[PDB]
Amino acid sequence: MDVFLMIRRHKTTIFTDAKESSTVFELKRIVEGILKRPPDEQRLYKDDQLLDDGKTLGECGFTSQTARPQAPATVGLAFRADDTFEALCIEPFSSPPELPDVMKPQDS
Amino acid sequence: MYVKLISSDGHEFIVKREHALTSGTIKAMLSGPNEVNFREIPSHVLSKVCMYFTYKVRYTNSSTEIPEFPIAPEIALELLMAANFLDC
Amino acid sequence: DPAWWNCFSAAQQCDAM
Amino acid sequence: RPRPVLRSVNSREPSQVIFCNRSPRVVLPVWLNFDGEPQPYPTLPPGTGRRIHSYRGHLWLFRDAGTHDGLLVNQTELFVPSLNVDGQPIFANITLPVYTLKERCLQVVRSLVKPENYRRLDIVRSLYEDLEDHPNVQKDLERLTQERIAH
Ligand SMILES: *CC(=O)Nc1ccc(NC(=O)C*)cc1
Repeated sequence: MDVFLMIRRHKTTIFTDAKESSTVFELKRIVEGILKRPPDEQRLYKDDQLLDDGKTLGECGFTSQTARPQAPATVGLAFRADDTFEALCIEPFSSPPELPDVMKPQDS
Repeated sequence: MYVKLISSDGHEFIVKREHALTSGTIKAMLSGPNEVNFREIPSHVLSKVCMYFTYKVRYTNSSTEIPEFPIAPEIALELLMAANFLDC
Repeated sequence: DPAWWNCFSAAQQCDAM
Repeated sequence: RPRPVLRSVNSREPSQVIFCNRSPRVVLPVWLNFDGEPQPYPTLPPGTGRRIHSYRGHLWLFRDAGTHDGLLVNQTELFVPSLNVDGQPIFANITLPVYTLKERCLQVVRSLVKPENYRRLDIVRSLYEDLEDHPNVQKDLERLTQERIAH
């Protein structure tokens, strides 16, 4: 019922939640209240498929079993540069270092 | 109301205020003389920390079946030090 | 109140008359 | 000061009880005898149930069978059987608590490194002590008793 999201663009990561019976345009309103940009200047993406304004989050593929709290689903975002939208980019996170010599399984 | 939490490597995490006020340490950094920098917390840790905020706000008091909060071993050592420092 | 809050308090009063 | 008070009465009145394990851990049901001492009982696999013949007015606490991590039952610490009104067995839905992220991270690390390597980790000083301070039932009963005394 409740879906939890990570709206991401480049280095920006937004954490919010909506309901399955809420549309993508309604989610673009949520970003408008945050990043101060209108929906027609936003393009939301599941991975790399462009989600149109008319469909609900559950219909786009954000079911409650995938858009959970402890593991929220990434929602791609791209803004309009001048008159043409940017290329959908989400800068990856930092990588963790090598697992120490002790924390390894080791059992023969 | 939304606040912004920055990682050392330069990621910008925007979460609700009641979510950020889960950490007692963060309550004080923005109590008043918002935006916060964490110069020893990378992005892969601060992101998981932000997930715990949503995890606690959601499942505290809730009579539902509470699921495990997952932590990968490679980030377990770093997430612990941040959890100690961030107090949450 | 939880069911064991009464379980505690009833013991304290009974045990320590 | 004399007798510990987290204890069960010998009410001799039977009571149907069902433990449900709505947690991914292997739950260890624990009954406090009439003297406050905890009696362990056979473990519960995750997602499983079990009817249990306990008695009206007993006390039950549940922990992780391997790590002794604390668990909630019916959203609270301890469980008290009672009358079975019209057939009705009493449900003891064992659940996880919303752990503090610190205690949760210790839970993971304690399951990867094993005692003698707790001090082989390059972490801050007051964390080896937290790692070595494992979840204890006997001490959490002292805490649970001391908490409500002020109320
Ligand atoms: C669950 C419960 O009822 N515990 C309980 C109640 C009363 C007493 N008092 C005496 O035994 C004298 C102990 C435990």
